[PDB]
Amino acid sequence: MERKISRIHLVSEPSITHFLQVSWEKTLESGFVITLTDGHSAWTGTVSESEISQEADDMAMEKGKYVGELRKALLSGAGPADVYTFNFSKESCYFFFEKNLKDVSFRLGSFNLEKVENPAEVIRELICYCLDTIAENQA
Amino acid sequence: MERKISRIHLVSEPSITHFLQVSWEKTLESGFVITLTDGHSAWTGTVSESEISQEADDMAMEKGKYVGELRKALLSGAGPADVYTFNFSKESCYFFFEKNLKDVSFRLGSFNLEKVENPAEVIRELICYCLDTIAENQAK
Amino acid sequence: MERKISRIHLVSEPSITHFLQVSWEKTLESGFVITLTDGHSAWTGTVSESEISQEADDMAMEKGKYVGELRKALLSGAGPADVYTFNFSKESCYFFFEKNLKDVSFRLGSFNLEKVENPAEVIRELICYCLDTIAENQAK
Amino acid sequence: MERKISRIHLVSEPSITHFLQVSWEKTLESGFVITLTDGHSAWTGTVSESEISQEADDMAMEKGKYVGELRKALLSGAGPADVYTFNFSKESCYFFFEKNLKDVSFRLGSFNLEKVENPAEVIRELICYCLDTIAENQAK
Amino acid sequence: MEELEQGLLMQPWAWLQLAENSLLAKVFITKQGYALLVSDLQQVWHEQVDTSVVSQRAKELNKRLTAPPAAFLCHLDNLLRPLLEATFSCDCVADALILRVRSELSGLPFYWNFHCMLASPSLVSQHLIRPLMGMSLALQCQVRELATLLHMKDLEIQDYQESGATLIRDRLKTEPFEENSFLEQFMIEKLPEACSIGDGKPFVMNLQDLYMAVTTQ
Amino acid sequence: GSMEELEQGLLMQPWAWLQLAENSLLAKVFITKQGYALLVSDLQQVWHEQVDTSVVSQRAKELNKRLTAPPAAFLCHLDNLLRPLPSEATFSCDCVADALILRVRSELSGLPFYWNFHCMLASPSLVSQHLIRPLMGMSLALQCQVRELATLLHMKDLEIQDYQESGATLIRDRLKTEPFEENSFLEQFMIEKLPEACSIGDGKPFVMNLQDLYMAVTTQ
Amino acid sequence: MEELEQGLLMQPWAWLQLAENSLLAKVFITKQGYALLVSDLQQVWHEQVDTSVVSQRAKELNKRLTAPPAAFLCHLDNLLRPLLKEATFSCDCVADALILRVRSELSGLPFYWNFHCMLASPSLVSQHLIRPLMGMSLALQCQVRELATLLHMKDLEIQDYQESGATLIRDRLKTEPFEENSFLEQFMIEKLPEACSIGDGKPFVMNLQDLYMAVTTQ
Amino acid sequence: MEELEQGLLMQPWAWLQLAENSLLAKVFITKQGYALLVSDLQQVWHEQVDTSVVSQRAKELNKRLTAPPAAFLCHLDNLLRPLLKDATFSCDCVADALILRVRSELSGLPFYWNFHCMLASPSLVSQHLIRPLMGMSLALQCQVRELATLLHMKDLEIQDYQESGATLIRDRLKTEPFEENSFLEQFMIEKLPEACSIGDGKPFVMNLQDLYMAVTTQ
Repeated sequence: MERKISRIHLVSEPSITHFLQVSWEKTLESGFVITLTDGHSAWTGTVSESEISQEADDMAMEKGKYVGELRKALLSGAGPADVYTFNFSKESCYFFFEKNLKDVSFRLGSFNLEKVENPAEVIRELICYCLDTIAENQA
Repeated sequence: MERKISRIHLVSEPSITHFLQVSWEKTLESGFVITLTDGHSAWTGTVSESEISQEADDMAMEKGKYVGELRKALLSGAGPADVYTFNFSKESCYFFFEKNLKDVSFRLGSFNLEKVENPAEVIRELICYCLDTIAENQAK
Repeated sequence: MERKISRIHLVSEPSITHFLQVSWEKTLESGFVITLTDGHSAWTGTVSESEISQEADDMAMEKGKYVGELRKALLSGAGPADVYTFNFSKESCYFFFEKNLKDVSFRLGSFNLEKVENPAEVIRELICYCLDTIAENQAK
Repeated sequence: MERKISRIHLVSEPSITHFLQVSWEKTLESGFVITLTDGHSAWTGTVSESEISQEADDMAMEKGKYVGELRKALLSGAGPADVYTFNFSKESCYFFFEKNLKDVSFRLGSFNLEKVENPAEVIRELICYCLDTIAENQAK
Repeated sequence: MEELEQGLLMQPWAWLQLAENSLLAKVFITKQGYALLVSDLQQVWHEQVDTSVVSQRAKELNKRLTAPPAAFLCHLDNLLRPLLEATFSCDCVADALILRVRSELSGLPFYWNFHCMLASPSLVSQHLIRPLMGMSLALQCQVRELATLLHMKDLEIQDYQESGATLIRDRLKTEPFEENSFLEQFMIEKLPEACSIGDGKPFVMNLQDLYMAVTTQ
Repeated sequence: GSMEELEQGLLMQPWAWLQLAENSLLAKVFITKQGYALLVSDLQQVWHEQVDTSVVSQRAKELNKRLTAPPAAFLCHLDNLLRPLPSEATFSCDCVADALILRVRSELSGLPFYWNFHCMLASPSLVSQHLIRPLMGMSLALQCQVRELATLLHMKDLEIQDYQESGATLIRDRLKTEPFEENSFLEQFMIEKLPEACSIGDGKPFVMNLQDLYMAVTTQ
Repeated sequence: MEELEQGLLMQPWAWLQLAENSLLAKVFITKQGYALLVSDLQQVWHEQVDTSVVSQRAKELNKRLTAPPAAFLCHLDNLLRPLLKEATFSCDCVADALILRVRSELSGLPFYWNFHCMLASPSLVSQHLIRPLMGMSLALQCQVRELATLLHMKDLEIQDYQESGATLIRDRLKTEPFEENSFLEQFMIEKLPEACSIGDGKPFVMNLQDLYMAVTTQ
Repeated sequence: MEELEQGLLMQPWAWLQLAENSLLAKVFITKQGYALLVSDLQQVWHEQVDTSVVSQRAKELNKRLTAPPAAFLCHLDNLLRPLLKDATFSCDCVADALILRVRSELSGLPFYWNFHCMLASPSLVSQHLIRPLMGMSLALQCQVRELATLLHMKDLEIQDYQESGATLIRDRLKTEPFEENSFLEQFMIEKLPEACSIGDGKPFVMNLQDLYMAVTTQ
């Protein structure tokens, strides 16, 4: 089982720097699960392989074009260029991320994030993940 | 400045493995800022070199061996033999640290804490921190 | 060698005026020999420096204050005030010289005296000493 | 009251140095009291003025010459030359002080003493007078 | 004997010092014996006594000596009358406090070893607490009479600065006395210091008249 | 939980007046789910007891057949009781040796509620911590305050004295107060006010006037 | 409890030192409490303790060290053991009681205990202290006795070699006939002065403990 | 007075007879007062006294007479040889006080007296009872040492014979060679059980009390 993490600036709160954890299996596109926290509360959603083939047909690029896309826009492997703006509303739970790469906007991303209950056990799960990780990586 | 952290198990809640950050200046002895959290809420406190050397006398040890204990204990650099147990009461903002091994249950320390107003704020703080590190530990 | 003598009142025979000779080396503290005689018989004893500092420590006075008091008690070098009082049992040798002052009786020392076998010789001795003493003293 | 003391070498005990004290009022011939001591026991005798004139006749010397001879004999005012020797018998009590000079036994002044009751008292007396004396002659 | 206790309560407290430690105590002495009360502010110690033992331990140590006890108690009565002066040392073992007093007394040495037991509770009451409590409440009552007095003068110049229609030089124009705000300002600025035990010195210096007056009360 | 943890607070806890058949003691109490800390007295001797969960469960099941239950619960129950400051309440107390036994009985859903409290004499150290030190401290502080009041009073004095030597007069001829005198105040107070005021009694004139100060001196 | 006292009567005497004052004693430890009997030659002290006071006092020198009772005596007993058969000691005394001062470590940490003894019971100074000693003395008299008779027997033998057999010896190993009274005297003049010398109770322990128990258990 | 204590120490102990018990003791008398130390093998009592009381109590129990001190003391002096002079003796135990009553007849004319005893100070039991006893033990040890070495010396003479021969005379009369250990072990089996006879101190007093006399003045 695989995963990664990083920060982003929501447009709704360019104040609070929210956080993102994306877990998969082998390749990003074997399907994946996503989680977005503010520190206090925590949200999360599912994403099949089916809905990604469908987003790649709904945009009009290859399955492998769109892929590199979320490879960067999301897993903090964006470019120098590549200017992303992310968008969530907790009255929505709907999360959608607006790629941007010139005036102005485009989009790309959009799926149902439902709100976990125990922000807490998450926040701790994450933190342990970074523990064992930072140690494993000074090893 | 300096920072290090650890994962504990307060004995009021063995299910919810809590977490402990210590931040000092040059050497822990200089005095330190400690903070303990569960995920939802966050608790903070100060322990100036004043009360460090103070307690170090109270326990009739070398002001050192003491701090060595606050190194195996409050910097998870614990020797795999000594067993420590922390405790806190949320209704009694006092955090007391018992050094342990072959109960009895000797002792070691204890100071009052508190709750900051933005447990979140802090949380985000440290998340940032460790990001910055493991990152500048995969560049290094 | 040196010497000095004085008259006393044994508190056993307050009518018969007994007499006390004391002879030493340099300072009275360098050890000394003592003599007490009534005219018929004669007693003598030896008190080394060892027991001067010994009794001086026993009382807890300095070696130099104890020597002062023993230069006011056994050398008739007593001021116009202090009321020393000596005590001797001609049966138990133990001559203890006590001080008395202001309703309180204490003491100051105590020694074991022998019984010389020739009181006469000793007497003719002291006497001769006195003779040469007033001859040479009217020679000055 | 008047007095004076000296030492003589008894002929029966040339090792033991005996002692002689003579007391009187004004002139030695006025009549005098004599006391001889060996240290333990004592002897006391009188010599009245009529036995002074008397013996002064028996010999045939003038009362002024004989008087010179006893003021040189029994008062240690002996010229460097004249050699007096004294004799006593604790058996007879007959004490004769004789003068010796040029290989002939001359003689002179005789008298009878007696062993007294309180030799101790006598000795204490002498020692006291000698104390008062030397004291008086350092005060002078 | 019993009177020793009466006079004992009749006496205020004072400060001392012996080999770094510095005790507090009260004492009473007549010719029979004495009554003593020493403490280091955690546990109190106490020894009452007569003639028998003052002569006994007035013996042990000080051998040579021989005297009537009423002389001893008088001696130390002079020593401690004006330490409140030779020297002292303090030993601590068991429930007890041994108090070593060293002094001359006209030449010859002489010193004593107070055998102190752990003070009787009832005593801790009679001497320590009740009296203290009383002092406290009294002081409070002084605070109230002073409150009403202050407000009274406030009434006088509140009749000079309105009803008289006059003004001031404003160099001595004081503030309307608020008891409450005064209580908080004092219990934030002045309280952290005004209630300083330390060694028991700020007590014997500022409150022996109140105490003495309240324990005879 | 280093037990004592209790104690502590206990202090930042203040006294308070009770009532019984033959006596009416004073005390202070501290209750967390661990155990409890207790300090009583009748103005002659001091008593004390700190108890851990275990004994609570035991002794508690002993005295109480009617019910049974968990440790925590019990302790909670006890903190239910203000001290009028008006509800149920049945108290008694009996003294044996020097470890007085305090008998309690109250409702709690028509199943009343009994208890055997176990107080020994309070170690010296403690009767110094809760009792002596804070008291003496009080004395000192109160002295100080009397001082600040002397200075404020003399300030008012200087104001009215620059008012009455320079052109101002009274409207109500009666608000004319007296200059000021500290010595005379202390004396008139020490013959006309001291014999009351300073009255022990039932510890009542204490917990009703000087509590705030006590606590302020026990926390600092 | 009882058993404690029992075991105590078994344990012999040894040497110590603290603040230089050197005391001696006997101690018995099992879970539940200890038996202690100290002495500074010229005064006997004693303290019996059960669990209760172990627990109570033990957390008053250590206002935070909350421990099981029966564990204290485990440690204590353990250090006393290496010493007699890592620490710091002191001793003080006043009035009627001896306060013993145990200021040691456990492991890296500090531990502090105070022994509150009081002048030892008369009957104890009887059972532990004297009766046993008097026994040692009588018995020793027995030993000098039998050694005496045997010395005389060997004497009869050598005097049967040196008169009846009419033979001679090298004269370098020629001993003088044994005179028990001349012995006793010459020894009570030449050797007596310090053979008995108590010292710090040290000459006693090393030398005569074997017998002390050879009589105190009997 | 005081120096009586001195003399007391110098005096040895001995055995007496009574109705309930029978005690040991030592005592010293002058024309000033007395010093006394008794004990029943469990606890020790002691009393020192001057003229005043001698006279007062003396008159009290003796409605009959009226003497001075001196004589009095002197008469108690006439406790003739510990046993057995020819005097009746009675003993009572109450409080920390042993009362000891006595009846005798100076000139076919009855006398009545009684001793008031308290329990003996520890320090005292150390001076008279303990230290000297221990000393006796050590010394006695040394004695056994010199006796062992003498034994082996004799053994070296007779062993200067044995190898170069001679043959002896009354074949049997030769004693076995000396072993120091194989004696102490057959002594602490055969002879030790009774060698340390506490009994009533009556065994102590003789040999052991004399050796004691040897000890105390030291």
